[PDB]
Amino acid sequence: YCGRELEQYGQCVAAKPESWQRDCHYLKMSIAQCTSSHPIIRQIRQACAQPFEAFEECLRQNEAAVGNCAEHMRRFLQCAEQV
Repeated sequence: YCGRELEQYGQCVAAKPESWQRDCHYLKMSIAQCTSSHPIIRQIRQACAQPFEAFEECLRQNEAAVGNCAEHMRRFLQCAEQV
């Protein structure tokens, strides 16, 4: 979970208990992208670079057998486990 996520979640609940629906639609989704896809930044991509190579190499060589490996959620988890 992200530093821009917990602050804005905090404001939408602190205003009113149902303002977690009412105070933020677009911002509730853009903070959800940070915990759904993570940032595209070079600083993260350098540390999980071996996963980031291997999960592209699944769809490079074996795109027809993605039940054996899939990218975006597996590649992300190996980043959050290191950085």
